[PDB]
Amino acid sequence: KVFGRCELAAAMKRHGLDNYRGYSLGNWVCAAKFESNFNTQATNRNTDGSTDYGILQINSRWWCNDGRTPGSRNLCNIPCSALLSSDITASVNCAKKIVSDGNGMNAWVAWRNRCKGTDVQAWIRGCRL
Ligand code: NA
Repeated sequence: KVFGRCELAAAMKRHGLDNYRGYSLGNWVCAAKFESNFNTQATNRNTDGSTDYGILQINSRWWCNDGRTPGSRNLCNIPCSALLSSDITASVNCAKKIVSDGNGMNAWVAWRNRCKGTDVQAWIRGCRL
């Protein structure tokens, strides 16, 4: 599922991401835009042989099981395919653990490089939230 911008903002807010670990909703929306283009089905291979999955590009090296990332962890205790669902529950719940891991939203490289330090409230402008 490819979410609309305000559609995703509303879902992320419902699931408790607005201000989670002090990150305002626009940070999360911006991150999703640049990680996945708002597409739950996005997958991307990494150089270490892990893959990033879903709307927030969650990595199989640590967070989910995809059966082809030897020596990896599964800290969200989910198959990585769960992160591709049109239902973003699993992705959100797992993102909460990630952003609590120590480095905050710097875990999302597109957030770091394209959202951090920018006017991220623009990403929710016009949304009835
Ligand atoms: Na894994």
